[PDB]
Amino acid sequence: PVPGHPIAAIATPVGVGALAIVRISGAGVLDLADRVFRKVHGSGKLAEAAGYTAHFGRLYDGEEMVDEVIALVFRAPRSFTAEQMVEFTCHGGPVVVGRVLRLMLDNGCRLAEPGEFTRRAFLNGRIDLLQAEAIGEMIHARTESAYRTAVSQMKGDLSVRLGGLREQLIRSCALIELELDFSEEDVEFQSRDELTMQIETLRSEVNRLIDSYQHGRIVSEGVSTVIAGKPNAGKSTLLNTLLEECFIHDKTMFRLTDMKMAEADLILYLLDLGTERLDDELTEIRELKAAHPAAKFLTVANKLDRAANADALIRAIADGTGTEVIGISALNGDGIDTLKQHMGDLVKNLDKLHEASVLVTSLRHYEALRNASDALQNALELIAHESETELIAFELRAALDYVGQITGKVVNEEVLNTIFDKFCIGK
Amino acid sequence: PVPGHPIAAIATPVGVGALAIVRISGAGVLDLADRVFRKVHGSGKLAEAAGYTAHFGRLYDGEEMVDEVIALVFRAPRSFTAEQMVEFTCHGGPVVVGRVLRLMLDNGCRLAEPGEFTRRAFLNGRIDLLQAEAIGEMIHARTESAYRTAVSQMKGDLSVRLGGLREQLIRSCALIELELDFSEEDVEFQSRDELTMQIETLRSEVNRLIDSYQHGRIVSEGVSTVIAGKPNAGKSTLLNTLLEECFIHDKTMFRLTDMKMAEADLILYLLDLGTERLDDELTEIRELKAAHPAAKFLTVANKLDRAANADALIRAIADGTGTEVIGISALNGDGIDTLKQHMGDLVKNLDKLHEASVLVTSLRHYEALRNASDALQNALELIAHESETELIAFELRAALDYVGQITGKVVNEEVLNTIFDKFCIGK
Ligand SMILES: Nc1nc(=O)c2c([nH]1)NC[C@@H](CNc1ccc(C(=O)N[C@@H](CCC(=O)O)C(=O)O)cc1)N2C=O
Ligand SMILES: Nc1nc(=O)c2c([nH]1)NC[C@@H](CNc1ccc(C(=O)N[C@@H](CCC(=O)O)C(=O)O)cc1)N2C=O
Ligand SMILES: Nc1nc2c(ncn2[C@@H]2O[C@H](COP(=O)(O)OP(=O)(O)O)[C@@H](O)[C@H]2O)c(=O)[nH]1
Ligand SMILES: Nc1nc2c(ncn2[C@@H]2O[C@H](COP(=O)(O)OP(=O)(O)O)[C@@H](O)[C@H]2O)c(=O)[nH]1
Repeated sequence: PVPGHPIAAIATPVGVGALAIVRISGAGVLDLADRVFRKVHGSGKLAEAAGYTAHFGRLYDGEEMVDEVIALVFRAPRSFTAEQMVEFTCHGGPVVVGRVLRLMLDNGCRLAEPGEFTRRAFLNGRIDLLQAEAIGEMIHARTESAYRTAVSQMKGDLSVRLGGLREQLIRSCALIELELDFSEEDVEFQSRDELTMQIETLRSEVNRLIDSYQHGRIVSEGVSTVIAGKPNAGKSTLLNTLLEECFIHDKTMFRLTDMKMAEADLILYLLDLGTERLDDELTEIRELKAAHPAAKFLTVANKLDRAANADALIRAIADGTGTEVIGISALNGDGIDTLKQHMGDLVKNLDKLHEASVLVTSLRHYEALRNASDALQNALELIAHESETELIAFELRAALDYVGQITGKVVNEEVLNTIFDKFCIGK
Repeated sequence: PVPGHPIAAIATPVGVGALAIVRISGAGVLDLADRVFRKVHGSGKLAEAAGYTAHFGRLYDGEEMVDEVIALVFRAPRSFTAEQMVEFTCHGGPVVVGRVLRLMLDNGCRLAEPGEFTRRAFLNGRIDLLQAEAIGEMIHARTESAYRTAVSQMKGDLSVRLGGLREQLIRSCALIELELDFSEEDVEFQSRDELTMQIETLRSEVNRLIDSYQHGRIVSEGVSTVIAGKPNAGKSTLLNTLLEECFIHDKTMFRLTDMKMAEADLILYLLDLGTERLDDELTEIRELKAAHPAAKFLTVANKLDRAANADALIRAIADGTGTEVIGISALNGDGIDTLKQHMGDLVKNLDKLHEASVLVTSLRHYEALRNASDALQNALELIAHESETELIAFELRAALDYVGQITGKVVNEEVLNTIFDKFCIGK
C-alpha cells in the first residue's frame, strides 16, 4: 500500500470565508504535522492519535503563531487518499490560509499536482475511474440533473452494472482461456449453444448503455449549440441577450459557440429578416442543414422590430429552405421566449429508457463500450459459424479489456492524465 | 449556558473547490444532524458521539443521497460557539454545498445571521470582544502586518494588558467603594498618598496605549489618502495607474478616495504642470494644506510628458505654496516610483515604541481609552485636592466601565451589532 510523497494543498475555494481547509497527505504526514502543530491543552501528539480524531491546537513557524486550527487525523487505508493524512481547517482569510500552506510546504510537503488526491484514491483502489471522474463531475456541475448524475456515478451505480458485465466476460472468457493445454476432446455437452446465448444477452446489455450516451452527454456537458450566419446578422446581440459561453433553460444547459459544426446538437441560423439584400443566402441555410442532418436546425429571422409586415417574409424563408423559422428581435428581446421554448424541444424529443437504466456519459466510456460490442460482434458474427478456436479467445479478452478500461482495471497513465489535469489543485 | 436556535451556514468561501464546510450550531443540533446523516459502516449515531470526533457517512433527503460527507461532532462548551455543533465538510461544488445547506435548513436549522457564530462565542464567554473582532480582522486582512496584528489580538495580548489595568481599577476602586456604610473614621495610615501614585502610573499606562492608535489605524485600515485637484487634473489617470480603492507598497496599504478630508493621513494635490491656465490655484493648494495641518501634503504636478522644461515651473509651484512638489506623468508612468517612495515616507516618520507594546486599533477602543483617561484625570486633577469623597468613586467606576466596554464586560447590543454585521454569514 506504498504511500506517496507528502503533498499539501488548499482544499477549499479561493476567497474570503469563516473557514478554510489545508489538506496534506502521504508518507509520514502526521510526523511532519507534529513539527508545526501544538495541542493547546495537553500534548497528545498527532502521530500518536487514532484515525477520525480531531485536535484543537496552534500552528507555528518557530515561536510565530500562524493560526489557531483544528487538525483532523486520518490513518491507514481509512482516509480519502487511503494513506496517512491530516487536514487543518483554519480561519478562512486568504493571507492566513496561504501562510498555512506555506508552513506545510516549508516543513516537508510538496505542492499537490491537480487532482492528485483523487488520483491516489484511485491508485490505492479505494475508488474506481468512474467514481474518480464522478467526484470532479459533481464539483463542476451547474445543473440539478448534472449534479444528480454525478451522485449516481459516485455511489457506483454504473460500476455495479459494468461489474455485472465483467461477470460473463470472466465466465465465458476463462471457459475458453483453458484451451491452452487441455485440448484433446474438450466439451461441456453441447457447450457452444449456450455460449452464443451468453454473448447475445451480453452484447444487447452493452447496447442498452451505448444508447444512453445520447441523453447522457446532454446532461453532463449540455446541448452544444452553434450560432451561424454571415457578419452583421445579430449573432453577438442574440448571444449576450440569451445570458465558450452557456445558459440554462428548462433544467438544461446550452453551450453556445461558433469552427467545428461536426458534433453540434442544435444549429441556430441567424439571418436579418427583411434586412438582407442578398436573400438567396437561404441556399446557404439549406446546405448547412444538409451537411449536418444529425443536428436540429432552427432558422432565426432577426431584426423583427423593424418592418412590421414580415409574416409573408417569414413564410418565404420557411418555404425556401424547408426549415422552421422564428421571428426574433435580438436587440429588443421579442419572441425570445418562443425561441427558448423551441430550444427546449431538443431534449424532450429523444428516447429515455425506464429511469432505472443509468446514463452513461463521457466520450471515453462510449468509445470503449463501442469497442467492446464490436469485439463482441466479432465473436458473434465474424467467428461463430466455422472459424477457428484460438482467434475467438482473442475477441473475448478484447471485450473484457475494453469494459475494464472504463473502470480503470487497465491503467493507461495518459488516460489518467487527461482526466486529472482537468481537476484542480486540492482534489 | 443556554443554547441558541439551531443555525446553519456555508462556512467556506463561495466557489469551486475540493471541499466545503457547512457548519450548524445550537440547541439539539446533533439530534437534527441524525435525521439526515447516516454512518456508512455501522450505525453509531452522532448524538451518541464524543466531542472532537469525526464520522464518515452520507446525507439524505429521504432515500435521496445528497452527498458523501464527514461529520465533526463538538459538544458541551468545547466547541467554537461553546455550544453543540456538528460540521459537515462535503464536496466543494456550488450545487452540492447549496443542497447541503438546504437540507439543514429544511430539517430544523435557520440560516445564520452574519457573524452570529462568533457572536455566540463571545456571548458564551469563550472569547472576548477584542478576540471576536480579531477573528474578523484576520479573515479580511490583506497585509502581512495586518495579519500579524490580528493574530496578536486573537492570542489576547491586548486583553492581557487591559486585564492588567482592570487590576488597579478593581484594587483602587473597591477600596473606596466600601465607604457606603463604614464611614466614621476610615483610614489605611496615610492611604490617599499611595492612591494618587496608583492613578498616575495607571493613567500613564492608558496613555501609552492611546498613543499606539496612530500607528495601529494605519496597520489595520491603511493610510487613508485623498487625491484632490480640479477637473481634468489627471485624478482618474493616476488612480488606475497606481493599482473606495486601495493598493500596497512597502508592506503598507493606501486607501485612495475623494468629500470628507477631515481625517486623512496623506493628501495628494494633482495639478497639470505647465498645462494650467489659471496657475494661481496654488492659492487653493495653500489653503488645503492650511485646513488640514495634521495630514501630510504632497503636490503632484501632472502631465510632465509634455513641455520638457518644467524644472523651473516645478520650483515655482514649490515656492509659491511651501509644499513639496513631484513631477508626474500619470499617463506614461514617469516619476511614479519617486511618488510612491514619498508616500511610503509617512509610516517611516512617526514614533513606534519598543515592539513589546501592542498596537491598539479601532476607533471604538481609542475613544473608550480616552474616556477612561479623562475620567482618570477627573479623579487625578479635578478631584484630588479638596473635593468630596463620594464623587471621586463615581470617576473611578467610570474608568473601569470604559476599559471594560472594549473587552465586552459591558455589552451594548448595538456596539455588538455594528461589529458583527461587518462579519459575513458563516462566522
Ligand atoms: N474532512 C473531509 N475530508 C475529506 O477527504 C472529505 C470530506 N471531509 N467530505 C467529503 C468526503 C467524501 N469522500 C471520502 C470518501 C472516503 C473517505 C474515507 O475515509 N474512506 C474510508 C471510510 C471507512 C469509514 O470510516 O467508514 C474507506 O476505507 O473507504 C473519506 C472521504 N471527502 C472527500 O471529498
Ligand atoms: N473544524 C473547525 N471548526 C472551527 O470552528 C474552527 C476550525 N476548524 N479552525 C480554526 C478554529 C479556531 N477557533 C476555535 C477556537 C476554539 C475551539 C474550541 O473548541 N474551544 C475549546 C478548546 C478546548 C480544547 O479542545 O482544547 C474551548 O473550550 O475553548 C474551536 C475553534 N475554528 C474556528 O474558526
Ligand atoms: N434594430 C435591431 N438591430 C440589431 C438587432 N440585432 C443586431 N442589431 C444590429 O446589428 C449590428 C450587428 O449585430 P451583431 O450582434 O454584432 O451581429 P454579428 O456581428 O454577426 O455578431 C449591431 O450593431 C446591432 O446594432 C435587432 O434585433 N434589432
Ligand atoms: N499627456 C497626458 N495626458 C493626461 C495625463 N493624465 C491625464 N491626462 C489626460 O487628461 C484627461 C483628464 O484626466 P483624468 O484622469 O480623467 O482627470 P480627472 O477627470 O480630474 O479625474 C484625460 O482625458 C487624459 O487623456 C498625463 O500624464 N499625460
